Amino acid sequence: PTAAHALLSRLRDHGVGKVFGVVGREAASILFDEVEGIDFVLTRHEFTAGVAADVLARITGRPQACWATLGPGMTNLSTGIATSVLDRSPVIALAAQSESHDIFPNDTHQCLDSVAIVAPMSKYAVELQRPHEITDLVDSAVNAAMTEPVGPSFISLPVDLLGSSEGIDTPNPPANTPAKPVGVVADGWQKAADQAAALLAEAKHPVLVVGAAAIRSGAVPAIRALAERLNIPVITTYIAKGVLPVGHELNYGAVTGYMDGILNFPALQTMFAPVDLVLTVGYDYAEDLRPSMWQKGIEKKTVRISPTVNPIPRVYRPDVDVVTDVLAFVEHFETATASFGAKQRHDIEPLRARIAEFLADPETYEDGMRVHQVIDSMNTVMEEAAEPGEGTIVSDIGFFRHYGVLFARADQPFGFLTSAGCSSFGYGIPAAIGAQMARPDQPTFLIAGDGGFHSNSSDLETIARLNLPIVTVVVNNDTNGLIELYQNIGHHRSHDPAVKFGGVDFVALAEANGVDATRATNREELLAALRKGAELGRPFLIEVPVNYDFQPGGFGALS
Amino acid sequence: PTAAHALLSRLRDHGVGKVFGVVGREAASILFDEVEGIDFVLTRHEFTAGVAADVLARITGRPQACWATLGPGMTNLSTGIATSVLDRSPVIALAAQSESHDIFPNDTHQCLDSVAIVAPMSKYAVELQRPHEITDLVDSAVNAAMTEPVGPSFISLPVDLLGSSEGIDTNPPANTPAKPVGVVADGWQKAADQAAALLAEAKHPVLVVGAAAIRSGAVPAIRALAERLNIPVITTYIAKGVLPVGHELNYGAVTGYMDGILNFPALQTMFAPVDLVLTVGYDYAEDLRPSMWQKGIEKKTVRISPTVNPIPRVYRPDVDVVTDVLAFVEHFETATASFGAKQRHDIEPLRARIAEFLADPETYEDGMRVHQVIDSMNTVMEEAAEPGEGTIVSDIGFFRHYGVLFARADQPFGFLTSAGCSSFGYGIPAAIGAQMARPDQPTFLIAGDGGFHSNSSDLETIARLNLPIVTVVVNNDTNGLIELYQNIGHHRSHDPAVKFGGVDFVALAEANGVDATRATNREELLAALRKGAELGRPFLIEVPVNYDFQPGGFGALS
Amino acid sequence: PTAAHALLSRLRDHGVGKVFGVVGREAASILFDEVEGIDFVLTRHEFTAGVAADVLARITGRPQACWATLGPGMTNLSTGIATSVLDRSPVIALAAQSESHDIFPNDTHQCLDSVAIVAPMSKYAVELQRPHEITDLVDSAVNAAMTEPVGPSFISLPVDLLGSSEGIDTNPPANTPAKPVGVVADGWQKAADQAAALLAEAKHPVLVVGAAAIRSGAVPAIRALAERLNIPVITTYIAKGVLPVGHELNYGAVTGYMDGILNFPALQTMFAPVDLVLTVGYDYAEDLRPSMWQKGIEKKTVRISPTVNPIPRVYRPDVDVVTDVLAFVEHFETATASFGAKQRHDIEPLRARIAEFLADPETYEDGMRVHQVIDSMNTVMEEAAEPGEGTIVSDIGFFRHYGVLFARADQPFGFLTSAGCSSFGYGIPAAIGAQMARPDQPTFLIAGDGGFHSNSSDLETIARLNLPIVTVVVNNDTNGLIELYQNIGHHRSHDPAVKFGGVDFVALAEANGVDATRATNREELLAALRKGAELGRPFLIEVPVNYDFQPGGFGALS
Ligand SMILES: Cc1ncc(C[n+]2csc(CCOP(=O)(O)OP(=O)(O)O)c2C)c(N)n1
Ligand SMILES: Cc1ncc(C[n+]2csc(CCOP(=O)(O)OP(=O)(O)O)c2C)c(N)n1
Ligand SMILES: Cc1ncc(C[n+]2csc(CCOP(=O)(O)OP(=O)(O)O)c2C)c(N)n1
Ligand SMILES: [Mg+2]
Ligand SMILES: [Mg+2]
Ligand SMILES: [Mg+2]
Repeated sequence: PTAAHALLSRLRDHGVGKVFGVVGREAASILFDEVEGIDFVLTRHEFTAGVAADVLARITGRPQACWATLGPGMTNLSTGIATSVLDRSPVIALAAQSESHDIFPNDTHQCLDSVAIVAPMSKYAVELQRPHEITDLVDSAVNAAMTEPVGPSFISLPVDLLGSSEGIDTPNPPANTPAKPVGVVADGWQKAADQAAALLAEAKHPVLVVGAAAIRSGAVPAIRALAERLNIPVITTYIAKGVLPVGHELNYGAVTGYMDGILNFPALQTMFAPVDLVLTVGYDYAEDLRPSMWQKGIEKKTVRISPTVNPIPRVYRPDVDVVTDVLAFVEHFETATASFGAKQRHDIEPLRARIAEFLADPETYEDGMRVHQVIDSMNTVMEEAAEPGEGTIVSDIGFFRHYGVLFARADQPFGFLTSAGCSSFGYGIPAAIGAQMARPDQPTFLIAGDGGFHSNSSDLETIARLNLPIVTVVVNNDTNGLIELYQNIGHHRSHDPAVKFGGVDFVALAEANGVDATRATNREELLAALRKGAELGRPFLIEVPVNYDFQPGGFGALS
Repeated sequence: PTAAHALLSRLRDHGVGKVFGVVGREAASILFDEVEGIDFVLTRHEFTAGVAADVLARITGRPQACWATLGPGMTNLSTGIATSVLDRSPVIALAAQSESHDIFPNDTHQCLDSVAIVAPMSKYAVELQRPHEITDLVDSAVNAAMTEPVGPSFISLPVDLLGSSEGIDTNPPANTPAKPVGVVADGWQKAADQAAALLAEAKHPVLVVGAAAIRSGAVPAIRALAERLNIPVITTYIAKGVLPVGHELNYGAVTGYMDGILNFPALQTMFAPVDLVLTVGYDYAEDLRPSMWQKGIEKKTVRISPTVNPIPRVYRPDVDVVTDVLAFVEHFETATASFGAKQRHDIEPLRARIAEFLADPETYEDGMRVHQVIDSMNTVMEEAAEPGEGTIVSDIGFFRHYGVLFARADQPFGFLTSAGCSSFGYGIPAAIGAQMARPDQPTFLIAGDGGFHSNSSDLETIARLNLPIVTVVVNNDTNGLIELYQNIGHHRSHDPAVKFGGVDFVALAEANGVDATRATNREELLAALRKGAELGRPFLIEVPVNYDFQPGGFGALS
Repeated sequence: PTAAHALLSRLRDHGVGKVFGVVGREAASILFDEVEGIDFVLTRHEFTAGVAADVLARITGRPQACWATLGPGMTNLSTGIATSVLDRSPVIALAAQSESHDIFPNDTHQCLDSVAIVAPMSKYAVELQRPHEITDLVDSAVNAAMTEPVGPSFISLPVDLLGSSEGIDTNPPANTPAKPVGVVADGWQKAADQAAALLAEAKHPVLVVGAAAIRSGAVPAIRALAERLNIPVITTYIAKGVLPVGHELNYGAVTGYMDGILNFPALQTMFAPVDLVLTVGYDYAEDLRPSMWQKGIEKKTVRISPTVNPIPRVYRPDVDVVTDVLAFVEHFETATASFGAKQRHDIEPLRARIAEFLADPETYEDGMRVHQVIDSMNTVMEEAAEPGEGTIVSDIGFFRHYGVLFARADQPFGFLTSAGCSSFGYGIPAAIGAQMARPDQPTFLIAGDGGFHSNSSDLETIARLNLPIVTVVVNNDTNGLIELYQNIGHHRSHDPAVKFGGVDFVALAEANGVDATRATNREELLAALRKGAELGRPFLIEVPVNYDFQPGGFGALS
């Protein structure tokens, strides 16, 4: 009865029922059957394990766990750890290490200084030294992971100590996992909130810019009630899409710095130009809705609300800074503004018309489909297949992703899932895995570009093996298209050796992995393939040839 | 004319003609056409780029370069960096970073503290701060990389500084070291003479040769020493081929798994009567450990390395000679010029056991056995290669230790695998690097289903570059090595940690534009190997295998 | 108009009027007259600068600043930074660095990797890279220093950039937090309520109060709670004085040395019948550890802190309230509003014992006893000081623990010592900081010969600033605490590790321009103290002492 047992048992005390990973030779010390109610989920690559855990933690709000072996195991996991640190999710990352008496980093076979490597990108990082302490290390790891900004905690596990029963006896203390993320709270935040209320009092066209920390705080219903009473528009970051329902009159959409260039439309100006008060509710610069994006048209005042002290005063100096829990802010604000009447909201119908026009695009293109037509087809079938307020569209990283941000349906919080802070290509499959496990009876669609999908396509076999009924659409232009865009922005020409691929047949790729698939080259074929996939009761992949036709000169907002 | 040009131009001065990588949004600052003579090689994942650079550097003995974007780019590359630090290769690893005025690690979009992450696994790690200094940073990175123990140097490149011409005026000589700079102790000559005196007294000495001897350029000299004094040469995994196949002093490679695989007292046969072990170019990371040769009688040891001993807790040689390996061997030649040849000890029972595995004529109900697969590969490699040429590459897994024991190596680095880092997925990138380094030689890759599929997407890269690599994927629907360890530790398995469903590697290969076939016995496999070797295009062969391992024979692993 | 001006002007925006330090060659880039309202305070050693800033910050509750040159300036300062990080104090530590283009750690003259060295002992550590950004770096430094656990932030300043005006134009509000930003867990009110229920069922609860309680502004509220429900108050070292001297609920301070010093079961008396320990503002660094209150019957514990518990291996409170201390007390007042007062437990045998030490009328054959020294200081402090005023500061050593038990404190931080870091030499800088923070109050310092002499040169600083600190040096020609530990460990002494020759601290003080005198008994000490306190100038009193300690009485020190 060993530290491996005490580890798994403590994870389970904190609510963990899955460990995602790839096990190495430390399997001599840990089987993963030692504790009832916690199971191992084997992936093809450690990145997939880390991202699956991150996303399951995002949707559940609870700590999750991933696992890798020593040396290159841990480095592979680290892109998953980086996802969690920048996207903000409470993940406990565990990795084996050389036997304790034999830890000579860069000299012992497969021995790296794991704590030193991972500490700069984590909330907490430690190496196990005395077997019975694994219980308290897991606790301190959860404590740090569950403190805003939420993130991963790392424990390195020498194989000998993992397999040792020394000092381990037969009654664990309470787990005490925080109910929601712990935050910081400034003395005088109430006064700061009252000052925000006095700015709202004077403002003609205020907006709420809502980030993910608002969702983690459990402040979505309260934010919606505030917005509906006062008629304040809600604009979101990528992953706060769906904090209001599709079709809500105050759902002004998500912002991406790519939107003007993709739409050939003055979208940032339409969204922000007449606004005089910006309330960034749960603001986090990592989500990449930056101040320069809303600094359009008239002079604005700003209110920051966050459970963290402002880490970027060089970039964002709010007029009023409210450092407190988002939900506590909103409840205090409701009281302070109870007597206020509703604003006249500003008009963004021209932007909505442009977006709708992209989605309805009936044209046939000689090349492949256009990504907006692809997403419109996914929206239609997602709306049919999901219960109201259910379903998840997942997006990998690429140019197409920002079409996702503009165009994808999101009918609940995290109804559109992508990596905002880290943005590693290959995110899509592990995120779909985590989303489908978190929402076992909801339809899960994934969209991925060819570049990023193939960076991590081997975990198609994991999808087959777990029998997760994800429907994947691969938009293929034999290019790292986003990168060709940047080549042209910077130098007004391409260089193919740095962005171009040959042909991959993703349909046949999927089927090699035991996932049924098909090709679709227009709206009719794509709708039929999506409807088949959604009813299949099994995973399904759809390859769609696309092209972009981008305007390099239209992307000045990215600077 | 920017820091992007000055960077590429400086890599070029140091002999670099290729940069492997995946380019991100730093493409706005660097195109990779700025300098004639340097081409970008685009991979599917940054790990492949790092490993291909590592292997190219190992075979050429010259610094090579790899490239990633900021954030997750850099962390993906880091497994490649880890490969180069533990396997010892001079790689210049480069990665973009957020704009300089906007570097707030873990707060800015995609922004990680790259230097802090990479420093503990590199020789040198720095962030560019003033554009014109990129030239001297590349020089300092080459310097630290080409100092033993050789390894990767890292430079982080803010996108704005990378695309800037501030302070760049329109170059000093490069002075690239021809071989790695080494550590030399005062009095190493005296230590070398004490080593000669132990050799005089010893009846059955052995030379245990590591890759550092190859880097030093000491292969012919070691061979002439060994031949004159009749001293057996035993190698690490990648020092296989320092003697030709069939040379009588070629006593084979060592691996900790050899007794369990052979079901034979192989370490005791190799080492029991030996009274003096000379570890020439010793490196613990290669995983030929002291406990493996400490069989039978007590032995004296001589360590020879261009580094100070980092592991006195594990290895305390009787004589420690800290110097360049070639310098040691030339001094030792003089000190031993008058010695009589030794009576070398007998390992024929081990040789017969290995030969018997290679000639195994049984048909199993399962699939093939891995020793039969490699026998077939050795046969075809000998047909297709000129003498002293050809590379067999191995990915990581249980099958890899069969490669150590059984795979043909007819030159230095004729059998390539990752000994220090041993990341699964190594195979494809290592075969790419190997084939580019030896453009007219046959390159065969053996990989397991577990590791192969961890990095199988760069099959497309092989098709795109049209490198005629022949890959054999030995598939048991399992992380086999790991099931073995489950059984060593607990005398049973647990499938959810090691078992996969079916992957059709034949169809996977063809999805990527690589012709492929399935082979289930020797006849089919020999034909597929011969078709692939003469194809003039990449080819893949999936072979079903099983291991049927005996957990109790693997005590040397602890 | 330069980054030096911008740095000082921004410190001034955050309320800073003094910068303590030693200036090196960066004086070519900063004079310290660029901004009216900020004066430089030159010390003899950088440790003194850091501690003075630390103590000024503790008493004022506002961020303070210290300064050192590159290289050894910065390493000398770092013991001050460590003081601030372990004692919890908001200090902005500033150190110069080599010119930016010439930063090569361990190669350039006086060039150390300052940020890497200080980062592990600070809230925030950064190197200036673009002159105009010094404004936002100061803000980020203040932000991180004024977040619990409060501590120091470090900015390294390359001398070229410090002296550059590039990008500085001729200003946003500073927004300095009035009290520390704290961590608050969702549900803390439910945990508070669960603590109220424990209080209801408890017969003998106690409040154990640490310094975080004082930073929160929670002293009046804690006093009102304790008096209404008749709950005794026990303190850490620097939380002495949260109740006036004489108050019936003032159960004194705890030190792990108290049993050995008093030769009495003091911890047993304090805690044996207690059934509920509320550690209000708990911080393990202060060194009141759970093993100290774990005496007699089983106890339940409530932790209240504006931090998540960093030490669950050592302390697992039955109820953990993570919130601001004042907020806790105010919610706790409400939940317990209708509760009946408790019967407080009896510790008169401990009070009687402490009072016995203070009144000890014997004149000993060798030196005075430290309890007699402190009794004398207490008597004169009470005469010299207005009610609720005065500070006694203690350096580190065996005598310091007599300070903890015996020294009078009639206000919060009326007894100051370093509880977290406990560097010897602390006394002088702490008294400088204390006297400057309380310019019209008497400030007495007690230090031992070992610690005092470790930092005695800053006597010149006290003379130069004309701060009327009265210092008492208790001299036994020994690092006495350490001789204690030699005996605890091995039951004997080893003099080469602990014994000094004679130092005439009277003559040493007068060499620095500070009047002084020797006192060897109560009469002489009282006369010297009363003179010192009315002198209007610094004064130093040397007292010979001895301990005659009993090694077996100190088992609580585990
Ligand atoms: C690990 C990693 N390396 C590099 C990048 C830069 N990058 C972002 S997305 C992407 C893929 C873009 O190609 P694709 O998925 O096909 O989408 P497309 O732009 O063609 O629409 C790349 C290379 C990245 N995001 N992550
Ligand atoms: C990055 C990384 N993660 C985990 C491991 C542990 N490990 C080593 S080899 C290997 C693959 C073993 O399976 P396979 O390639 O099929 O070879 P087999 O043992 O079945 O012959 C694994 C998972 C590893 N080497 N590298
Ligand atoms: C910087 C530092 N080094 C060493 C110590 C260990 N130590 C603590 S106090 C102290 C001084 C003890 O001597 P003294 O000041 O004369 O007081 P005494 O114990 O004699 O009463 C020493 C050496 C320390 N506290 N700080
Ligand atoms: Mg693409
Ligand atoms: Mg296998
Ligand atoms: Mg003393």
